[PDB]
Amino acid sequence: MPFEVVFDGAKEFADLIATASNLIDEAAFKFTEEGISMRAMDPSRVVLIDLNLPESIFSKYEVEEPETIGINMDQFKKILKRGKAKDTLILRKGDENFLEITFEGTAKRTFRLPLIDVEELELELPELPFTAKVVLLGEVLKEGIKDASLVSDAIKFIAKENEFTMKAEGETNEVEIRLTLEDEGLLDLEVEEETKSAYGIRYLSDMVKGIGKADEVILRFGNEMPLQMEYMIRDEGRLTFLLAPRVEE
Amino acid sequence: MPFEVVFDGAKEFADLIATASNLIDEAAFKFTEEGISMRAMDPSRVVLIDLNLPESIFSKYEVEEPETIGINMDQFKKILKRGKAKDTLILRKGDENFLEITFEGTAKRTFRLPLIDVEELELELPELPFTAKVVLLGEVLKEGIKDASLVSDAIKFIAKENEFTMKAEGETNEVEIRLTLEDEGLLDLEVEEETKSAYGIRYLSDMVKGIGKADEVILRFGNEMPLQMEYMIRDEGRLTFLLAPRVEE
Amino acid sequence: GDMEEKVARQLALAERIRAVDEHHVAETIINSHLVPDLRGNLRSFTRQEFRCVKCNTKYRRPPLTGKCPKCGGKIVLTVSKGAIEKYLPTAKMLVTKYRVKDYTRQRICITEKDIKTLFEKQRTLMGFSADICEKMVKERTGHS
Amino acid sequence: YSTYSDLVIAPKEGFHYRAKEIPDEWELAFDVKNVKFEVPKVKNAQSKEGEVIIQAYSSYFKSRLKKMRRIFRENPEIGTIVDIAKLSYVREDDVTIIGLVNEKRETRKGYLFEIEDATGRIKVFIGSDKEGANEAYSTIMPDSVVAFRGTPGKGIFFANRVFLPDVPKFKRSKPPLEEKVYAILLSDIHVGSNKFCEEAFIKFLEWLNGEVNSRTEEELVSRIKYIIIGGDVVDGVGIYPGQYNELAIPDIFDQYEALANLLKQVPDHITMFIGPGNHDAARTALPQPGFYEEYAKPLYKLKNAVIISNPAVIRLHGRDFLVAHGRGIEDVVDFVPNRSHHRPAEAMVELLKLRHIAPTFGNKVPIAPDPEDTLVIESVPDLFQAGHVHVMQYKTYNGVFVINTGTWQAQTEFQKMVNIIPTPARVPIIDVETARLRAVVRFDQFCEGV
DNA sequence: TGTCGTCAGGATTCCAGGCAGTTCG
DNA sequence: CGAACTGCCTGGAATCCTGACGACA
Ligand SMILES: [Fe+3]
Ligand SMILES: [Zn+2]
Repeated sequence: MPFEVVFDGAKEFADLIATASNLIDEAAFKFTEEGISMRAMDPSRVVLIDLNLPESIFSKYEVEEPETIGINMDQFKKILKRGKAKDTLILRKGDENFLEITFEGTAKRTFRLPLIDVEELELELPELPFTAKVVLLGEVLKEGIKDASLVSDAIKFIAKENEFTMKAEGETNEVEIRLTLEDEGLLDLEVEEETKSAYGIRYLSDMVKGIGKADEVILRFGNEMPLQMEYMIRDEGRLTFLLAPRVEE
Repeated sequence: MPFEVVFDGAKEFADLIATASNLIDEAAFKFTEEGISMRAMDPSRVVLIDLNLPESIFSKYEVEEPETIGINMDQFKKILKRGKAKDTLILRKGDENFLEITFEGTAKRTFRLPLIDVEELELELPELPFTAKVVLLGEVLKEGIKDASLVSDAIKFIAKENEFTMKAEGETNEVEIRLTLEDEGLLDLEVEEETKSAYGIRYLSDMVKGIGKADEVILRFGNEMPLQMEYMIRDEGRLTFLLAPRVEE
Repeated sequence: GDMEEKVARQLALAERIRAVDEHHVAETIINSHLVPDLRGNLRSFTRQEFRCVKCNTKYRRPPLTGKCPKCGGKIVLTVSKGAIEKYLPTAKMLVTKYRVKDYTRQRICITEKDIKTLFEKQRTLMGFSADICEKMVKERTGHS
Repeated sequence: YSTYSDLVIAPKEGFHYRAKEIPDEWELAFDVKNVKFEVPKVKNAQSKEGEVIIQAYSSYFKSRLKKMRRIFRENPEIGTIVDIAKLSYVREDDVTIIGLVNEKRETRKGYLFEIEDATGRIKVFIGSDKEGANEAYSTIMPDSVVAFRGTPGKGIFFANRVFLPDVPKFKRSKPPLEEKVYAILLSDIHVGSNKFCEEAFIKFLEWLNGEVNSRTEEELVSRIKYIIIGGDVVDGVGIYPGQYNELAIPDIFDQYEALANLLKQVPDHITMFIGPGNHDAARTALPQPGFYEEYAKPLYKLKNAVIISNPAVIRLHGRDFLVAHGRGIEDVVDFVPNRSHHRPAEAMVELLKLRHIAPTFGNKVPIAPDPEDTLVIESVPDLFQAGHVHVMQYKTYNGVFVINTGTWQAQTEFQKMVNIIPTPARVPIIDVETARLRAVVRFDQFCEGV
């Protein structure tokens, strides 16, 4: 139960947990000898967020025993609003339900909070054949989704051999973006067959606005199977969103 | 009518559109061999706005037949909200009575929209007594409209052969904006008679939302006559408001 | 609003349960509030009396004319669907806590009414949404 | 409590049996004709937040107007049809317009019709001061489509001449048949009720099974192959609290199961065509194909019971029937005088005079916004029907069979409050070999008077 | 006459990209 | 002699308390 994690500057982790809170409120961080893990489902059982951070991310990391703790997303969002980019985040926990967040600098800050428990059921996602993989930049996808957000909500991604297309249909508007290997927004392609699927972009737009511009993304999808967008944190941690498309035309 | 227009300065085009946006939701663009003549009249009939952009401005100009289009402010602003300067602006059209906007450079964005056919009216350009012409700066115009948008509502322009003063009063405060050779914003002028005029502030404040800071805008008026506020861009394009004088209290 | 009243009703039910030592039955005023609510909702949906936003006095006819001829803007309508959407979870939790008859028909009727008035368009391979309503529906189907 | 799972009686073996060819065909079916590929695509293009009811309403109005304009163009009498925008085109010419409305005024010159639609403003010296006087006086004022022919105004399209939306009366004779198939007009059954006539109903069912009494009845039932019926077998929940004491059976799914089991013992050579009613276990608005998956499982278990929709248009051997309930008749009887609840012929002709079930709005019947309109009648129907009127009156209007069904149970508390006597225990069985009748068998004396 | 939902609306603070001042081969 | 690296600061936008509306008992 007791642990201590010290890191000089955690604005990335702050905005990450802010996006997780905007996604869902009930979340439990499992602390194991390897690091931290979290898996948040959806109240409408349509979206799944997963994150893992090993012990090669923060500066100081001392854990006693692997367990599962819970932190309120509202109480955390009421905490990250004071995180300076040049601060030293220190998360301390003992045996009692007291969580300490410490910051060292021009004034020693220390906030104590109660620790409630979360009992969300965890189940391993079954393996599914992707048949479509691609690695792109985050800024291009973010600006495309922000340009196609106001016209409609169903954005259609089509992928063929060395070809990608992001389109936005409708009745009084149409948007189209082409992507090839010699373009300025595609890093690499691993397409297998001709796939095409339309997805909603509310949670998409929120989660891609929460992520910075220089970060990269890896999309895995198929014909009509759910999409998985993954990315890496400091080349050590992993974070993946997963959500199914719509059946309509 | 299938046409193709290719140039640079999408930021400048978006700035011009935003300057000529809040007046009417749909403006009449005559797109002929000699270029683009955009006209619009305020619904309250207070100001007639018109721009003339010759053909030699665009880098690539392919036009089959002159036509007229009713440009919708909503879609035009929702599309031109992402205007950049490092890219190339392209507006194309095929056989279908639609509108196609291409965007190359940092990306490849294609926007197809249905061309709505709404009725329009033709207006003339009457010759007006012009006896007071002054070139003003964006910063000075902004600061004047800002100090005239807090308390004052009735403005009075008095242009003398060597200076220009603005007497502002809404309910109790007496504002006097005096400009002459003492400032670098007013160095060239043409005033042969002391001209006095009375105007408001809300329409000017709504219409100056798309002007620049380092720009030099020409302004011509006389004795209680309509005002002509013009400005040139790219040495060929011209954009002009036609403000009506307020004779009431 | 909703938070205070719902919390007060839930706490009253909880304290009554503590007092009677976890032994109670269903109530009737919940239905006496829901059935007139459903009927009024249906009547408002079939009436659809609109009102112009800036033209506050001229009430626009249910026949849509695009916009108000005296005000080229949107026309405020009487949806009256947000109240029942918030009252449905109350009856759902009540029927999940206590089992009663003569009202599962009303529950399935109002749920299907909402469904086919909107007509849940996205579904994954792993569903299994727990619902006492669907459970009782399948039970009655098997009994039939 | 009762279960109605014991009424199992074999038909009359001594009755003359006959099994002939039974070509069963239909025309209207919302599950394959209305929601095929047009319903899911209405707008499907909105912002992050918005509404869809207004868009669906506009699409429904536009589709209805287009269908009515197509029908009136098919009518080879009206010409020179223009729109309100074409007001800028035509200057001095008497123009014809099949238009929507805004209000009606009874003046001395003609009728003063204020007209709104999706295009503009139409003033009318409408010709209701002509052969269509009673017609345009009985039409609906706030919601109708009327045909005007006359003058051009000074900015408002202002016609001046007569027209009602008539249906084609001159029709060709349908191909005759060699047998007799029957429509037995029975609606608003309301089984499992405290005032339902159980003994009379089971006796009528046993008589229809083959146990006949008269020689004419035996000859009429010896060749019956089709039995067209209205439906409306239950009432549902959501009427009034006193309905709790009105429920003679505690369950409703058990009522459905018992009704299906009682209607299953009928022979197989007699094909029954049944439909839903106003008190449906589905969307209270109109229209609806049928019940849910659970409420229609015994209906699927039954093979010969063709579960048609309500309303629904059926075509059989060149004969056109329609099964509807109708609720705008109350709006009609409240709008135009000279009408009563005991005038179902007049109410149904008022409904039929617009080629639509009920175009009125702001009434006691719901209509959900859907762009697909199906209440438009393509061809002249040969059998009309109503529901929840509980009155019977046979009518032949311009060769069109407009007949009412009535009811089969006792007088309810609502009828006692309104103090109107119903028409129960009515068996109107009609042959439509030539779009006609057969007879009306009555057994009211089999039950007590209410 | 008590209650409950929706909507817009303008005033507010927070975030981000452009203008400006500044230390590096 | 030019290029990143900040402040900062002002435009753009998300949030929200207040002012309208209708619904039931
Ligand atoms: Fe009835
Ligand atoms: Zn009925």
